[PDB]
Amino acid sequence: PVRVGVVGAGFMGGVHAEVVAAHPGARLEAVHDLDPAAARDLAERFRAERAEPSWADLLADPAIDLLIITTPNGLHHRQAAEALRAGKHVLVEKPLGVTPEQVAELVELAGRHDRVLAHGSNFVHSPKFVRARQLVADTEAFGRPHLVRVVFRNSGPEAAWAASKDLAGGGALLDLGCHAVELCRWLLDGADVESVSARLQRVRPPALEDQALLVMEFADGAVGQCDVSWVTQGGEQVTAEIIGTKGRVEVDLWTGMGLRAYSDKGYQDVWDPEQGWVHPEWEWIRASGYYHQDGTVIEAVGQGIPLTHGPAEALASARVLATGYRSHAEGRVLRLSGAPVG
Amino acid sequence: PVRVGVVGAGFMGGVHAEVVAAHPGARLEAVHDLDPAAARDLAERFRAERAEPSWADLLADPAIDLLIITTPNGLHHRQAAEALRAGKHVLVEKPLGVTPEQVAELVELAGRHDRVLAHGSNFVHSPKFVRARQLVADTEAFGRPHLVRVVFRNSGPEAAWAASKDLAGGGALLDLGCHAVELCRWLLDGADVESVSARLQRVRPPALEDQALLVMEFADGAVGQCDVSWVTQGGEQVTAEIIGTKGRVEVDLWTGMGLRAYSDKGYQDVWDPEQGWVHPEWEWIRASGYYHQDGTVIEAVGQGIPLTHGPAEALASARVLATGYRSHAEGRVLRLSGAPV
Amino acid sequence: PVRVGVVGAGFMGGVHAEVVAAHPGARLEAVHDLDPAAARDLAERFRAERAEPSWADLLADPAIDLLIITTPNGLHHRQAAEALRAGKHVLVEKPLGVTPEQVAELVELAGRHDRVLAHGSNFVHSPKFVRARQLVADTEAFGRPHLVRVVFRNSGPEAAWAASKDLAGGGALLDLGCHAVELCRWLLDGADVESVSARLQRVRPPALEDQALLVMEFADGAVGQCDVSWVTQGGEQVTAEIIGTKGRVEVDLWTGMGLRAYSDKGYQDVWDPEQGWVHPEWEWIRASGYYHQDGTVIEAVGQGIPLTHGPAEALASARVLATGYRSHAEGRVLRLSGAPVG
Amino acid sequence: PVRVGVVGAGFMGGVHAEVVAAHPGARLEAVHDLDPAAARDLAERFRAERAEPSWADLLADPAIDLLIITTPNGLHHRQAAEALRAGKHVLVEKPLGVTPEQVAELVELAGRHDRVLAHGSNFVHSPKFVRARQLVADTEAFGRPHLVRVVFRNSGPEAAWAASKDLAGGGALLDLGCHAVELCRWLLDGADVESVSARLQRVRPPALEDQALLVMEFADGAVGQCDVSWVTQGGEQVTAEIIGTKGRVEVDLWTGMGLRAYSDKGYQDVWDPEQGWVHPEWEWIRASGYYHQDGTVIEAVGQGIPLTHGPAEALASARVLATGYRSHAEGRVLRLSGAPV
Ligand SMILES: NC(=O)C1=CN([C@@H]2O[C@H](COP(=O)(O)OP(=O)(O)OC[C@H]3O[C@@H](n4cnc5c(N)ncnc54)[C@H](O)[C@@H]3O)[C@@H](O)[C@H]2O)C=CC1
Ligand SMILES: NC(=O)C1=CN([C@@H]2O[C@H](COP(=O)(O)OP(=O)(O)OC[C@H]3O[C@@H](n4cnc5c(N)ncnc54)[C@H](O)[C@@H]3O)[C@@H](O)[C@H]2O)C=CC1
Ligand SMILES: NC(=O)C1=CN([C@@H]2O[C@H](COP(=O)(O)OP(=O)(O)OC[C@H]3O[C@@H](n4cnc5c(N)ncnc54)[C@H](O)[C@@H]3O)[C@@H](O)[C@H]2O)C=CC1
Ligand SMILES: NC(=O)C1=CN([C@@H]2O[C@H](COP(=O)(O)OP(=O)(O)OC[C@H]3O[C@@H](n4cnc5c(N)ncnc54)[C@H](O)[C@@H]3O)[C@@H](O)[C@H]2O)C=CC1
Ligand SMILES: NC[C@H]1O[C@H](O[C@H]2[C@H](O)[C@@H](O[C@H]3O[C@H](CO)[C@@H](O)[C@H](O)[C@H]3O)[C@H](N)C[C@@H]2N)[C@H](O)[C@@H](O)[C@@H]1O
Ligand SMILES: NC[C@H]1O[C@H](O[C@H]2[C@H](O)[C@@H](O[C@H]3O[C@H](CO)[C@@H](O)[C@H](O)[C@H]3O)[C@H](N)C[C@@H]2N)[C@H](O)[C@@H](O)[C@@H]1O
Repeated sequence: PVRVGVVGAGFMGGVHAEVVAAHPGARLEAVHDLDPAAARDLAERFRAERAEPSWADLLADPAIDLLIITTPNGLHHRQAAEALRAGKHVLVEKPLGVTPEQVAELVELAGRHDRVLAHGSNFVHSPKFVRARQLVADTEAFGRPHLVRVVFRNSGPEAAWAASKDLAGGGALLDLGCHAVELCRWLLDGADVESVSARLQRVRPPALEDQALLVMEFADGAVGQCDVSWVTQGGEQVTAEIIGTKGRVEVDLWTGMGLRAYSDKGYQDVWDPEQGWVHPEWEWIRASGYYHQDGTVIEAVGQGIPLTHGPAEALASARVLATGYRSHAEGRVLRLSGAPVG
Repeated sequence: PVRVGVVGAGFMGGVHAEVVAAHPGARLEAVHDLDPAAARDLAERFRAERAEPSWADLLADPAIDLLIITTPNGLHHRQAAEALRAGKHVLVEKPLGVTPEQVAELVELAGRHDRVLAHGSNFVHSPKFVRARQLVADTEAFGRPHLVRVVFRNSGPEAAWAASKDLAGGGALLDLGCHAVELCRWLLDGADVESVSARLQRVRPPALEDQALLVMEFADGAVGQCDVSWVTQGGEQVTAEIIGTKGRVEVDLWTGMGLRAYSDKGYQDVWDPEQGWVHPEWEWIRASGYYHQDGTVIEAVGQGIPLTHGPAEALASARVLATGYRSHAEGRVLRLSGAPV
Repeated sequence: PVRVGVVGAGFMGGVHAEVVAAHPGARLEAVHDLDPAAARDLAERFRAERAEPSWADLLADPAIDLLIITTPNGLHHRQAAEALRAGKHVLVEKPLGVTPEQVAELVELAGRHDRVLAHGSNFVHSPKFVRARQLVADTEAFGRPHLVRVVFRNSGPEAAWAASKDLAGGGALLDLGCHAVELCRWLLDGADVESVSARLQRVRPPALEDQALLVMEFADGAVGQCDVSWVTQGGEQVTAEIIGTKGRVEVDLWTGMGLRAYSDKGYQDVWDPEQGWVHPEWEWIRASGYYHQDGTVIEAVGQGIPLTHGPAEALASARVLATGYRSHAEGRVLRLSGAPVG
Repeated sequence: PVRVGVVGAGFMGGVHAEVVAAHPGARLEAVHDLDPAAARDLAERFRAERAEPSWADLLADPAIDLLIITTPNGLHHRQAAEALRAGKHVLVEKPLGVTPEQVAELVELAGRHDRVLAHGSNFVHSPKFVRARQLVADTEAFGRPHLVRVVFRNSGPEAAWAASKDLAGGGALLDLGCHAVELCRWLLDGADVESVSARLQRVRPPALEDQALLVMEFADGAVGQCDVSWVTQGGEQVTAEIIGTKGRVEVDLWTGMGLRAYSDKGYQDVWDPEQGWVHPEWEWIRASGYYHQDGTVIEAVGQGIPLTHGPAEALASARVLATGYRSHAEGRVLRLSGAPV
């Protein structure tokens, strides 16, 4: 029975605490936050064994097998390292690190300490994204993939820390692009990136990028687009399309739930937009891949089943983003090494 | 740990076998079919303790707690009765019985032997339908519901038994209408039916009805339509809509998965239509309510949690359909008692 | 050059005045209203030769060839009769009459006076509805039609006269059902109705019906549903579906324009709903059939081209509705004669 | 009454012949093709005064006011120049020329002979695109536009000339991108392009580009994407999206007609895909802007109303594409001048 600690009792600590509490092979043992009242509230809401106010004590406790780190991006590296050095398995929310060297250091650490290190690429475990991938891999029907495009857009993160470079490590390219890049590479069966090209925008007034376009060229000829935004009103969008020589596949997460509703006022449990025509969500957590993700991690820890989607995939995506940031700066298409293609 | 037997190893025996194998609080203990090879196929597919070729032996086995009956409609009554008499809890695929009196007999019989009896109204446990019901029940936004329409259409059941009245008990109204009626009533929080009106069609050549429209009037003023069909090409359709004084809600099961795909050939695990633009399914079983339904039944048996959706609801729907059949015959709007309005 | 008079300078007088002013084979000659200022305003907005304040003078004027009657339903019969007796051709907005006998009287009148009588069934001239009909008539692909359903729903007519039985002649079944019935019969190539069954509701508090369902059985075996409503919020809906032994055809007028837009505030030229996700309209008048309709009528008058969709179709639909009203009262399925089927 | 000659009696000569025949202020006077039988087919189809087998005779005929040029891209320049020199007004299908200098030469040449020169940017006259532009321009609701994306994809041009560089002048970027670029600029009210960046692909075997992505940066901060493809099965796609600080607008031409149909066979007048679920078209020609475009040109010629969308816009787009081609070669983001950013 895998004894789990949640580190950061905010929004994603809550999502993970829910899926942990529901999983028969695990126990929600502890919740820790710098804000001890936020840890207590979440420990209560999901019936955790306890609130643990001390990081040091949490790490020394031999009753904890796995920590889930849901703190602000810029803390991920230090927290995960300390955790792995203390002997704990770790699931870290994306971004696993804020630079490829941060990520590489964690992977090497996890290997040295013989620990499972997993990162929070949940969409890659979304049942509807899994399906879409089988369809593209059905060569008879789809043929050879030549385009993949993944779009993540919303009206921007609300938490104050996501506005500072030291706490967030980057703007929209890092926050949403990490996911878009992973989904492109993974929809094409782990395709190798040969070049990266990107351009960033600052749409909101005075500074982190709040919208970006990043494009990858892959070994086989295919081209991937990642189009991400913190400045799109009207409801979060997560879509993908893949186009091959013979077929097409389209995926829609938030307006492909098969529910529509209309009201003047606004429905009680309905997000944003509030009023008028909306697309209410059912089982958003599962549809988004969190149950399957966390389940994989609980199994990897509980019985050394290797992860299907490892942290090496986080290194590859970190390299892509870092190169995207450079491509924007230099206004050219770059190899992952940083060299210009020409 | 609830020990489960599946009776009828065809399409729905397969669906229930999968959800049973996946449920931690249960064990797929046996599979039985008149065709012992089909039972063995399925027992293997889902790692059942055994294939049980003998109905008698299956019923006497004190290791089974619950049977799930996925045989042709006309057998449901006898099989469920024998099962309850043998001390087993029972989940019966819809229709629970072929007439209200068959259903009432089983409920009473389950009472006598102190057994859980459940019926396979899966859509009422569909996470997306549960959500749609909360939105309708959100009075400030939805206002008062005044219309509900549920549409079930497909190109018709392929099995030969579903073409015979003796084995099927009825045509599309009984087959698909039972679901549509339960969803209308349940979307409106168990609304009381005041009248029923229906017309049936025979579209494909010489005979059971192929297509039907059934309309309920409810106590509060709302009207429910159930529009069902065995003669609709182009992919199964399961949709609902609810309209209130202030809102609307629309529910779409099979073309509201957020996946589209195109090919000339046809994709390996994609149903019907085969070719051209299709809407592939993800997690169809869960989306359709089977995991939550069976879960409820496993919990009712395992730890005496009462069912949220009991077999009395199958009685209410059976009465509705029976009155719909009579409405069609007499060409008039009837009370459940059978009297004309 | 067909010289046209518009009678009733309200909403539909405005729609018709627009299409008349645009048509090269016609001239918007006069506009008449009991409210002479409403006639003047419309005469100006569309450059009519004049505002004609006198009905009698309008009818005696030998310079007018065709009157378009866009007054309240309950005036249609008397106005159209007087017009035809005076020697004028007439297009009457639906409902052409409020009972089958009103309609029959007008048809007989039009024949006696050798005049074109047309009624305002515009959807039957909607280019997208025309297409849908060819697809159903493509027997190879569609097979034999066995179901047709037409849905008209909105939040109800705003004009005061539509709330009185004397001025409106009926509630939603008459107002919206007339159109739904015509589209069902016409989508199936003028199919003969054998039985009618209907039920009406009064949803709004205290009285005319504000929602209805009417079902027709046709000669060939097919069944038609007309589902109409004055109590559906969230935007007007006009849809149809047809299902055959081999095929299906679906038509959507107001959410099948291929435009979507989102705003918090509301866009300047956008209807209802105002805010949030909307489906703005482009060329709604043409998409709805009014240009083609009126064009047919202008040609029938201008050069005795017979109407493709005649007033006999209004008699057939009037009979259907009248029988629907009776079916509701008696709670049974009736033949057009009024007899019960049994 | 504007007397019109159509030059090139293939697919677009057919489209323009239909809108010309239907326009009251014009007459379809002649149709000319290298294939005199194709010219005659079309002259008959649309009741043209005559089939004119001779280019020279067509140009000398003082009865023609306007020629519409619907020949292969590489001929546009020579044909339009000869036509303007012969005193005729000219509407040239896109691309107006194959290089910015070809386009600039024609504009200047039209000026010299005091002639209307128009190019076939039809989507910019599409009633639905015109509407989408008003919504974006509605500042209180939309706020400031910061993204525009236009997508044009199909399974590729079938004619052999469109596979040759000499006859086509370029691959998918020139063919489909010209439209996508004009729509981005025009949706943002004639926005000034500050930079261009593009990458091209060759998807189908050995060669002109099959698929491309071109991205503009605009003066105000907004970014435009043009995503074009000859290698997309499953039906032509023409869509756009615009996103502002407060709103979004989405435009869909071919799957936003409000018609769906299913058959196994295929419906008589339905394009591609043939079978299964399709989106049949109604009034495609009007929806695509051809009636309004040609109307504008007929009015410009007939009664000296200036064009709303002039050939200078074809120069701006030609510069963009030429810089996109260079961007792809050099693998960097370029100013229109050709300089790197
Ligand atoms: N996969 C996905 O879809 C999503 C991932 N995320 C990621 O999840 C992570 C957390 O996101 P949320 O929206 O922020 O939560 P958040 O802002 O709601 O809360 C973070 C919590 O961490 C606590 N905290 C801050 N620093 C701490 C420290 N050094 N030690 C212990 N506790 C600390 C705060 O008091 C707060 O309770 C982020 O890294 C973000 O990238 C966020 C949303 C969705
Ligand atoms: N909830 C839902 O959505 C659906 C429910 N159903 C229902 O499920 C039930 C089974 O339908 P399907 O699985 O489609 O049928 P099926 O034809 O796929 O299989 C029925 C099986 O029962 C076997 N059988 C026949 N007589 C038997 C006997 N005396 N004892 C044991 N087995 C016998 C047959 O050999 C066959 O394998 C029906 O009552 C039907 O109404 C069917 C489809 C969908
Ligand atoms: N085909 C279609 O889609 C539609 C048809 N309609 C129909 O069009 C007709 C008119 O509808 P609108 O919404 O009402 O216009 P409305 O209410 O806006 O105006 C009617 C006009 O008639 C004038 N008027 C009333 N009685 C008159 C009389 N005896 N003589 C001269 N003028 C008179 C009024 O002052 C007013 O200006 C109705 O019959 C309705 O059924 C209405 C909307 C859409
Ligand atoms: N606006 C739009 O949406 C579209 C525009 N186009 C454009 O329209 C133009 C024509 O394309 P399509 O009609 O698809 O071509 P097509 O291949 O259908 O026909 C072109 C015709 O020109 C004829 N021709 C060849 N050389 C000639 C000459 N020297 N003199 C006279 N005629 C000659 C050919 O025989 C052929 O009939 C192209 O410039 C293309 O870029 C094409 C498709 C869509
Ligand atoms: N206004 C709608 C929602 O906006 C925030 O939450 C969304 C999350 O932000 C969203 O995640 C995306 O957005 C976050 C902010 O950009 C990213 O840090 C994250 O990587 C991405 O998947 C989840 N998949 C869906 C959540 N509902 C907000 O935190 C929620 O409380 C709220 O329900
Ligand atoms: N709130 C949206 C609209 O509601 C009314 O107008 C609609 C009209 O009412 C609508 O017609 C339907 O509704 C009318 C009212 O029920 C019926 O009398 C008519 O037979 C039917 O086609 C038109 N086809 C489309 C019009 N936009 C209203 O008159 C308009 O000014 C307004 O644009």
